[PDB]
Amino acid sequence: TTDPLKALDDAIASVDKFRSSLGAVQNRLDSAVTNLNNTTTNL
Amino acid sequence: NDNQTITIDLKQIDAKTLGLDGFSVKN
Amino acid sequence: ANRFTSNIKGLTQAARNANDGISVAQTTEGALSEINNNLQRVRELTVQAT
Repeated sequence: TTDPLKALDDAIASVDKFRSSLGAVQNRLDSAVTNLNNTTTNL
Repeated sequence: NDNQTITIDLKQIDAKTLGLDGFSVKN
Repeated sequence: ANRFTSNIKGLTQAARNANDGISVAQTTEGALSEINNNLQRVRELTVQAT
């Protein structure tokens, strides 16, 4: 294989991108849950 | 990263590659 | 931090590798020293023979 280490770095960054997107979605979902609880209490 | 090498040179050292091939001090 | 982890592992492994080259240099230097001793003895014997 030619240029192995750069390909390995590319793969590591590619999986890191997916992990970061997933974490952002977790934060969004938690915010949604909080807002829904408040809305349910008020209604 | 890639291409992070320090080059060691190795020279074949022997009688032929030193000029001492057939060295004689007698006939 | 993942990038630091990768960098640290790679750098440590590279230093471990460089130690091997140091060992190779030492071994070949020992061999060369033996050859040099033989050459000096041969030179002295040629001086005695001429």
